[PDB]
Amino acid sequence: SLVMSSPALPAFLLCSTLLVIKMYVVAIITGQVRLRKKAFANPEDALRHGGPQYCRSDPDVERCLRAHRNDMETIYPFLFLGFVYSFLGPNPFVAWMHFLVFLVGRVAHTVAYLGKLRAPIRSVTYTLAQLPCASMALQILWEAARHL
Amino acid sequence: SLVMSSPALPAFLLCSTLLVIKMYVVAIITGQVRLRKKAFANPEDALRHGGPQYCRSDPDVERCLRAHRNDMETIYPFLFLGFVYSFLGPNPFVAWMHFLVFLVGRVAHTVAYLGKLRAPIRSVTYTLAQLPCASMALQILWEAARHL
Amino acid sequence: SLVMSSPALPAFLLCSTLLVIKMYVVAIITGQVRLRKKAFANPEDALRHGGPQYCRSDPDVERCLRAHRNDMETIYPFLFLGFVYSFLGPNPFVAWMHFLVFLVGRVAHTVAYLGKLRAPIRSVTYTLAQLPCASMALQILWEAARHL
Ligand SMILES: CC(C)C(=O)NCc1ccc(C(F)F)c(C(=O)Nc2nc(-c3ccc(Cl)cc3)c[nH]2)c1
Ligand SMILES: CC(C)C(=O)NCc1ccc(C(F)F)c(C(=O)Nc2nc(-c3ccc(Cl)cc3)c[nH]2)c1
Ligand SMILES: CC(C)C(=O)NCc1ccc(C(F)F)c(C(=O)Nc2nc(-c3ccc(Cl)cc3)c[nH]2)c1
Ligand SMILES: CCCCCCCCO[C@@H]1O[C@H](CO)[C@@H](O)[C@H](O)[C@H]1O
Ligand SMILES: CCCCCCCCO[C@@H]1O[C@H](CO)[C@@H](O)[C@H](O)[C@H]1O
Ligand SMILES: CCCCCCCCO[C@@H]1O[C@H](CO)[C@@H](O)[C@H](O)[C@H]1O
Ligand SMILES: CCCCCCCCO[C@@H]1O[C@H](CO)[C@@H](O)[C@H](O)[C@H]1O
Ligand SMILES: CCCCCCCCO[C@@H]1O[C@H](CO)[C@@H](O)[C@H](O)[C@H]1O
Ligand SMILES: CCCCCCCCO[C@@H]1O[C@H](CO)[C@@H](O)[C@H](O)[C@H]1O
Ligand SMILES: N[C@@H](CCC(=O)N[C@@H](CS)C(=O)NCC(=O)O)C(=O)O
Ligand SMILES: N[C@@H](CCC(=O)N[C@@H](CS)C(=O)NCC(=O)O)C(=O)O
Ligand SMILES: N[C@@H](CCC(=O)N[C@@H](CS)C(=O)NCC(=O)O)C(=O)O
Repeated sequence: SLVMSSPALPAFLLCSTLLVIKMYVVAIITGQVRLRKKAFANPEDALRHGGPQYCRSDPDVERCLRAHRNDMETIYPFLFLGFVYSFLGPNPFVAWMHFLVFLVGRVAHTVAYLGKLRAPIRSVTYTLAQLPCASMALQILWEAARHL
Repeated sequence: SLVMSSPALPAFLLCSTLLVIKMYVVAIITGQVRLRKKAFANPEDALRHGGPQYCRSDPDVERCLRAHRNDMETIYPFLFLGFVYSFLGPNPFVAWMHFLVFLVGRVAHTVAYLGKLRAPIRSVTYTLAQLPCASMALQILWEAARHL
Repeated sequence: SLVMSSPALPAFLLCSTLLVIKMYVVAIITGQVRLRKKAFANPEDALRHGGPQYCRSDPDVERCLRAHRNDMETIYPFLFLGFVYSFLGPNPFVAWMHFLVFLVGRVAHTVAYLGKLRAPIRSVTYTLAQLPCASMALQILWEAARHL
């Protein structure tokens, strides 16, 4: 199997795929909030589900959208950085720690966001998860630059 | 050519690249709607195109932005999942069906969204396209986990 | 090192990683604008930083969010397209020019957006950066199609 291409790759693929699934969960939650609170973004949706007055914004829907957007701002770069980083021959344990800190930090971020936890819990989880990303980005820069 | 690395890869690259181009088309449409309806997001844009009153929201522009955002929420994960999945030695026909269902579902989604088709047509296309993504995600999880 | 897999790859990884870092910079700027202008998206954030009246929108924050969103609409597809393109054996110089035009165009875009430069400077930088992306997308299409 081509998952064996590098020692850190299986760990990366596990964490990344779990995070993609976590984003899918956020999308499902968003839909449920829209349906249960009757807050739709489109008139065609609202008309099917009770009338035009239900094409409206809702604070909980907006919160779900913010969590999903923050995921797109952070998890998508990780998908790129972590994949490339897996092929740079990092220490296996060190690589696992990068991926695990990101995974735990991002899951905690979504819990803090959707659960409306007190500040600065969410902000802290964002920063903690960004640390391994910054680390990987720098390592990739050095490897790329030295092969120019 | 390195497109021959795995039997499913060419099909994946065809569908993915078509979907990226489809997102570029949505961006172009959005710009055209802004210009034709004179609804700009920035005062500097509005001042060049008729005056400050044209820095304003428009329902059609907002709809275009929602379609593009939904694309980012779904197509970007597919770019990751489908690429990895291509290297897990899936049955070629089964892989093609995953990619084709996603491609058709997503093109239909954009048509349903921008064309303002009645509910739940758009919602159905979203769910149909998510099915192969969920399938690939699970398969990657198993492959990654078993190589830990 | 696996950065040597193709002659264009190191250049791609350098430009892509710089652009990811540039997006991280936009996120940091956004946070600074929120804190300094006291414009938070969440009541929990506002309550920690002065009171509920600071859960409010701000034009500079919204501008930062637009720049970041435009980055997600353009840089993320480049991460995919440029990676695949690196493995299609393009002329090394031609590949470098694709990556450099994208890098310069996107950095200029962020400067034009956040710096509130007169129209159509930002629009021009967007279009200039999209050119190499369109070029790579077409080249990938041909390579993928011919291997079907
Ligand atoms: C995460 C998504 C799925 C979500 O929750 N979104 C909330 C939402 C918003 C608006 C609408 C409606 F206005 F269009 C609907 C709706 O009525 N959807 C709907 N889908 C089916 C469906 C899908 C697949 C299949 Cl095989 C069969 C039936 C029926 N109804 C749902
Ligand atoms: C998908 C994009 C392209 C789109 O439609 N956006 C709508 C839009 C919004 C705001 C503005 C304006 F306010 F800044 C403009 C505008 O006047 N753009 C503009 N670009 C050129 C251009 C570009 C490349 C080249 Cl080589 C030559 C000339 C001229 N004008 C356009
Ligand atoms: C780009 C990000 C970082 C940014 O600027 N966002 C603006 C912002 C918005 C809201 C809040 C607050 F309401 F939650 C805060 C805030 O007080 N954050 C905060 N982080 C720490 C922190 C982080 C890591 C560590 Cl190891 C230690 C302490 C403290 N305070 C910041
Ligand atoms: C991967 C998806 C994680 C979902 C985390 C959702 C956490 C929900 O947490 C809930 O939040 C509510 C406020 O929103 C509170 O009223 C509840 O006390 C709390 O249980
Ligand atoms: C608040 C400041 C944040 C700093 C970001 C932490 C990133 C550290 O990243 C580290 O950088 C070193 C030098 O490039 C590398 O040698 C290490 O491999 C890398 O882990
Ligand atoms: C990849 C991009 C696909 C573009 C699909 C746009 C479909 C446009 O479809 C149009 O929508 C209008 C409402 O918006 C209707 O008034 C028109 O009858 C319909 O033709
Ligand atoms: C409404 C419920 C949605 C279920 C998502 C469909 C995903 C099915 O995906 C399937 O999962 C199996 C078990 O992991 C795998 O063996 C198959 O290879 C895979 O195609
Ligand atoms: C990668 C991040 C690039 C940051 C570019 C920010 C450019 C800031 O530029 C500033 O913009 C202000 C208006 O916003 C003007 O008042 C100032 O004259 C100008 O210096
Ligand atoms: C305004 C029109 C924009 C056109 C997009 C420019 C993309 C050009 O891209 C070019 O396309 C050729 C034909 O497919 C290829 O042979 C070249 O390798 C490629 O660089
Ligand atoms: N787009 C972000 C940029 C900065 C950021 O990512 N901040 C973190 C830590 S405070 C966050 O959780 N932001 C909330 C959000 O993006 O909605 C924002 O507007 O806040
Ligand atoms: N961000 C989405 C999450 C759920 C989702 O993706 N729903 C599908 C099917 S109803 C959709 O097309 N959403 C419309 C949109 O994202 O604007 C939303 O707000 O609706
Ligand atoms: N989502 C974009 C689609 C078109 C686009 O990307 N336009 C470029 C050139 S005018 C841009 O810089 N848009 C500003 C933005 O996305 O906020 C929009 O609403 O404008």
